[PDB]
Amino acid sequence: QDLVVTEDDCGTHEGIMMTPVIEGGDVKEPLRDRVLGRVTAEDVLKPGTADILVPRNTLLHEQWCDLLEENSVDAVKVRSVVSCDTDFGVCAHCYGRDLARGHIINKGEAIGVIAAQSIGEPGTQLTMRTFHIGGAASRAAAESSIQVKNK
Amino acid sequence: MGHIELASPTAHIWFLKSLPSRIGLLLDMPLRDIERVLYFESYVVIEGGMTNLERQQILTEEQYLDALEEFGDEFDAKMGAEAIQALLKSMDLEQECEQLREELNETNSETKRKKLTKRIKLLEAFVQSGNKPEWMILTVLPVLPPDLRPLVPLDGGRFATSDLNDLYRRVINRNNRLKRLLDLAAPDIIVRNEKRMLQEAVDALLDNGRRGRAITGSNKRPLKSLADMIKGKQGRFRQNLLGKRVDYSGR
Amino acid sequence: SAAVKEFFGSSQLSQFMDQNNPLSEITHKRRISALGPGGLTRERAGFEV
Amino acid sequence: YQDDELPVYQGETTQTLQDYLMWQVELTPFTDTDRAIATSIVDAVDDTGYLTIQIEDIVDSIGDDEIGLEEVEAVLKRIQRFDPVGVAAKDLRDCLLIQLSQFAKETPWLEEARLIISDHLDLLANHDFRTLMRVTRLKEEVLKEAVNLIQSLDXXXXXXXXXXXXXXXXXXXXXXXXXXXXXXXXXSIPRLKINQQYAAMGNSARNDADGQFIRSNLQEARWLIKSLESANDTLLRVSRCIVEQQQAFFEQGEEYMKPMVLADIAQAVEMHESTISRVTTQKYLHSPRGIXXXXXXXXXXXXXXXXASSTAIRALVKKLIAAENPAKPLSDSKLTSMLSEQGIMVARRTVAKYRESLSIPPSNQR
Amino acid sequence: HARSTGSYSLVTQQPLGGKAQFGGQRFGEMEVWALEAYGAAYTLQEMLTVKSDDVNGRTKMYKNIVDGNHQMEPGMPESFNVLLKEIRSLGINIELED
Amino acid sequence: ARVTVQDAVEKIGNRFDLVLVAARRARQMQVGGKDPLVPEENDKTTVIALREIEEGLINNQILDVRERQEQQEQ
Amino acid sequence: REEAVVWDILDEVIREHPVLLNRAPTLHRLGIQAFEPVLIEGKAIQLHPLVCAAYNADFDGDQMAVHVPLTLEAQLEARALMMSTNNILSPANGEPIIVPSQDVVLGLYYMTRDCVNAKGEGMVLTGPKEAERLYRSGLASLHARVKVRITEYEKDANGELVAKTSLKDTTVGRAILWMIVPKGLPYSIVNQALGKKAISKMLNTCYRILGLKPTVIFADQIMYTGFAYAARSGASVGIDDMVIPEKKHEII
Amino acid sequence: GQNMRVAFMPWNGYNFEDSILVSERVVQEDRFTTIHIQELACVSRDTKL
Amino acid sequence: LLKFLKAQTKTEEFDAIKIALASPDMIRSWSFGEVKKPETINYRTFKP
Amino acid sequence: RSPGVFFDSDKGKTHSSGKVLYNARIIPYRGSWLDFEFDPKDNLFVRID
Amino acid sequence: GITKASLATESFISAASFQETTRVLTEAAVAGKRDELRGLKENVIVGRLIPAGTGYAYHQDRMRRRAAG
DNA sequence: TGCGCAACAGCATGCGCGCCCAGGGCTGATCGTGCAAAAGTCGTGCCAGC
DNA sequence: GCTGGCACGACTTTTGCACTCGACTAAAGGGGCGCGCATGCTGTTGCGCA
RNA sequence: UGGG
Repeated sequence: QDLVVTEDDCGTHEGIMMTPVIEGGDVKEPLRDRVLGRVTAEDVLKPGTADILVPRNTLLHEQWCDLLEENSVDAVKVRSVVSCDTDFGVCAHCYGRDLARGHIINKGEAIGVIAAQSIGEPGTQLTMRTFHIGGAASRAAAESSIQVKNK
Repeated sequence: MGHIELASPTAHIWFLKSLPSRIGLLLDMPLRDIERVLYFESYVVIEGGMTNLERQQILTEEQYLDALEEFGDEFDAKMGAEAIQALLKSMDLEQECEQLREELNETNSETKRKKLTKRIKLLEAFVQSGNKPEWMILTVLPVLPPDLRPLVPLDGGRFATSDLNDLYRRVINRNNRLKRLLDLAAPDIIVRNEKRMLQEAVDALLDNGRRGRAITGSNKRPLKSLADMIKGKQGRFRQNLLGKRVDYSGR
Repeated sequence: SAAVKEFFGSSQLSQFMDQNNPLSEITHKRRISALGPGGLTRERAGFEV
Repeated sequence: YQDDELPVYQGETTQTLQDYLMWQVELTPFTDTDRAIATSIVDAVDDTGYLTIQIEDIVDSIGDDEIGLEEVEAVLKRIQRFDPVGVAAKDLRDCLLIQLSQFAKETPWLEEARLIISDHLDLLANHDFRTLMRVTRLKEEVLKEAVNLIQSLDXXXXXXXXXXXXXXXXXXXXXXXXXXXXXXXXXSIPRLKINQQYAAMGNSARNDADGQFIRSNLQEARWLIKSLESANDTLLRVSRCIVEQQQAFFEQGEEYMKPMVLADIAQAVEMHESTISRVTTQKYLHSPRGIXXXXXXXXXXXXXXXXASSTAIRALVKKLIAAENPAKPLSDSKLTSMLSEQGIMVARRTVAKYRESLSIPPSNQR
Repeated sequence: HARSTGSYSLVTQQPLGGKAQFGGQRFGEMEVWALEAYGAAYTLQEMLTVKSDDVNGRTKMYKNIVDGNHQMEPGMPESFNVLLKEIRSLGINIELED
Repeated sequence: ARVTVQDAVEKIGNRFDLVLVAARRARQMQVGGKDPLVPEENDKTTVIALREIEEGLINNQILDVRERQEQQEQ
Repeated sequence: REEAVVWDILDEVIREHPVLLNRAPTLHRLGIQAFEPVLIEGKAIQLHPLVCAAYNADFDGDQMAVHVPLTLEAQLEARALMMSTNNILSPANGEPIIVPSQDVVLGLYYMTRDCVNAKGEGMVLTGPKEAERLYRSGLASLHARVKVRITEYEKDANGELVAKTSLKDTTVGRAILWMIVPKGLPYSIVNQALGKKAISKMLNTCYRILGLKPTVIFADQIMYTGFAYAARSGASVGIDDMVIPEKKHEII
Repeated sequence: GQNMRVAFMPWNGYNFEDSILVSERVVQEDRFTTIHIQELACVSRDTKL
Repeated sequence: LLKFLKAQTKTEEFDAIKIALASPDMIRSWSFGEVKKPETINYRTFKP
Repeated sequence: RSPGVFFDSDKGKTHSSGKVLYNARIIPYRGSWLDFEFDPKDNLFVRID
Repeated sequence: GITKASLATESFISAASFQETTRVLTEAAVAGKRDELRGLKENVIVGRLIPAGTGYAYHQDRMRRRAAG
């Protein structure tokens, strides 16, 4: 609860790498929903060298994120919280897009109540321990062969 | 507010149990030792610069009589709760502070720092706090205002008494017994028993849980003490901190 | 008279009968409860059982 | 659904509501000093709300520094209307004058008679009209609707009250008569004290600590049990012994009462007077008559050798003056002589005061 | 039910919870959490103090509503004072600063 | 009545401050000694304040010029 | 004494005065909101159906909690924040909420469909109206693969919308459904099966493009037409409704 | 309980989730009407006066 | 001696609540009197 | 539960080392209950009330 | 890991109702901590305005007086 | 080499555990002389008024 | 000359420091503290200087 | 005992 989110722009270059999860054969989450939002860190580069898509920080939405989906770039460097380093709060540009209203966050946000409670609203409908399903009851898989869905 | 005057010291049960204590390790003795010896029994000899026994010596009544015949003068031991007041009264804060500072500077280990670190930070923060060590034990005990313990007499049951009200008449009753029996010039066994009964009375008044857990005759139950009567559930939740019923609600 | 009148008068196995419908009376008279003097109170001992 | 021990909790009794006039003034649009003056007025309001102290005493007690009586007077008349049809103002006239102002403001023969009756001659017309009918100029029964309208006019206040404290005796001590003997059997007897000691005894071995606690938990508890059970048994035995001594010593069924020196009843058990007289203060007695173990211990020498104190005399004196005065004797000395004919040696001088006392109409009945 | 103004308890100066005897229902902790999630200070501020624990906020607030002023004028809760005294009974000292 | 406030906030975007500005204007019109610059729908002065903010002629600077002007003229 | 004038003055009081609603086990913040009351005759409270999904409750007769804001600034904090018309997107997923369900999905799903033959097949008429046939007689709701001329709107121009019309193949229910769609929404969104996945992203894009008010009143019109024509559908369930496969037995 | 003639459909969206709609005929026929009985007590006691 | 209100002066500005141990002298500074008897209220007198 | 002898395996999870512990409880109708238990030390132990 | 997080806060009034009150009141009573009333729950308990949202404005203004006297 | 020092393993004890909403019945307290001093009550006599 | 109000006087009642007194008593009473987890006391095991 |  203690985050007041007071300062607007801390002006730091630190960020976190953003890549798709790509777990196993079937990807769990695409790159669009992960890149969409927050604020771009440093720059991004198309496969053509010496070509910058965005001027340092930008507000990612359907236009810009769709332009990123139109290219082959697989990863985006994005600044976020715990990289803000600001004192007695969180910078407004470091944590962007609280959602709800479709514009940027302004001073006085609710922050960690929307955190927490946003996460705490689920958990009632969960199945908790999913043990004993073990599929067909066989132990792991004996075949070490590797296949592919596409080429 | 109001208050009461004991005429005898107590252990202030709100301390020394209370999660790892600020008392036992402050005097550098095992907690169980002080817990058993602080009232009504053992010796707890203090000072004794010319005596061969240690200042912290825990020696039982056997070595206490052995100290009466063998040692005599220069050996001063208080079997009551006043031994902590004198021994802690003679405690030097600065000499122990710099002594533990130089001891932690010269020698250090994996188990050394934790023992040293808790003690040194506690003593430094205690000196910078401004409070006196002897104030842990209470000479005067204040009483709750009358309205915070409403009787609420009922026509069926005449005057109703709260469960926590009887603690005051009990501690004042045993206190008047100890004071009336004190100046009477009686044997030491009876006055030691009185110090133990008053100790259990005050300790039961401040903290109901653990110890004697005194039970009512009619309604049984642990009843409630100041520790459980803070607010509600012994949180802030029930009568405060969004526990208020406001007005103009639903249904 | 105080023992038997106290047991029939006040107890956790002796309560008011539900007067609504005869079936609530019949299923109220026929019931099984793990509670009682030996008892299983609540909260505790509640999983496999 | 009984919830074990039940709520049994402090509960924070919500009743209060002795006087709401403070909450009434809190909503009055005063300026500055009118609020303080109003608080000074409402503090002097009696529980009955009829005649409250003196108007001059208020102003003298305000610490005026100017602020003349013309203001506080308008505050009086101002609050009296916002009051439940009225409060205070005393004089006994202002109550009925304000009650009739805003009530109706019309009917046959309301204000025409009400102004003169309320202004003057009221107390003269309270007993009976008679010649006053010639003073008011009214003819025969024209005033019947007027006085009849005043009857419904009515203590002015005491409408809210909300005093749940009815103060009941309940049980206490009881006595019974049977088989030719009206002897109390101490018909209370909760047995809780007896039961608790028996029940608490079970409790001492129930600590289940493993600490034994023989030194403090066991001996102290036992001592407390002996201390409370012995005290309750001694108090019940003393109350039963005094109830039997007063029972046997005097008989209620028999006409009249016998005076008992505090000493005779104290000399029966050979106990000091203070100990028993203190036990007879708050302890009552319930038999099949009336509704106190204090009025049955009245002591008096009756000022005569032939016979009983004053209770017998007082009841008898009211039973005498009850039916008497076929004409209009309005006489106390004649009752003292008739009482002296029985050998009671009544003074007949202080007799009237005793007779007059406790709601007796005498001697004002003349 | 729809309680407006009922009787008040002698302790903590709070209304009651029961119907017929006019309970004020309940306003809990998660509701304060939600009102903090909206970021409304005054909407919760009136419900924490004036509508519940303020003795003078009752009469003065109601007087301002009858006149149509609609002024808050917050006040100090009594339950916090109850906690104060309950701590003062213990050997622990707590005091306000000027 | 104004169902959507997004215009009046779209004037000067906060969505927190409209409560304070429309609150002060709501005190100016609510208490007394002032008149609305927009014709009334019979609605309460609250929606009048919201539509005055939606008109663009009431803001923090305007209230400062009116407050300092009426305070300096007296 | 509840005089008749007190009811009129009370009507003057309740008109724009907001009243906030909350449920007993509030988890997220949308569990408590602020709404405008309108007096109704009855002992219960009528709640908007689409907002019910935000409370995650159902109607078995559940009770509720109601609070009345006092003073002034509280009314501005209720009107500027807790109005459900003010905030739609929930601050968790980003996917919109209050999105219609239950009967609306049957009205829009039964609305959009086509079939072979039936009544009228295809025809040549002028749209978008097409209200002179189905709404009277001569055609069917989900029948015909009806070609009609329709005018679109394009927002690619800055600050201005350009109109474009053309003839397209569609169904009666879809062409009637296009009447509700304001302005610059593309026409390819209304031709689909509408499995609630179409209304989810349809209201999502509508809010993210045209803004708050047009998707609020647009979703409202979707509600009214959804329960209206959902009631026009008249579906039912029965014993013959369920069919057991003939092979199943053998497999067992 | 009492039998009724059930029809299964939505009617102008008035049925939502588990709710139900009733005709006025059920009200006019007096069906689904109950009677309650409440006990009132007043005590007269002998006080100190 | 007139126009005095103790409710208006009961509200003051306060910030940064502190917690500290108590001393017997400061406890006596709060002491308005002493209770010398365990008894509470008399049943016959109905007064403390 | 009826009074008598109960042989219980306790589920064999106590010290986490995966050792089975078989205990038993003789419970009369009234009076003190008698219990026999095994510790991981492989020695017999008795718990009385 | 959130088990010591609320217990290690620099304000003794907050989180005291979240966990055991004994150790918090003993360590705070001996240490002499000052709360400064910078937490949300503390302003909710005391009754002062919340330093967030619409209140964050007001609490900002008074803030510039703090260091300025 | 054996004793000496330090570390690790086992046993005990303490703290905890969702919200809201409604009805019904009762339920610890008080000990108990003697002596002395104070206050109240009751009775008688005197004065005042009719 | 008679009636009613008031004054004086006892004796009669009200009141305040004081201690008293030891019981005893065995039966009853609770059991299963659902649980999990973290922190501290101690005893035994392993490893080094000399 | 019962309702979400």
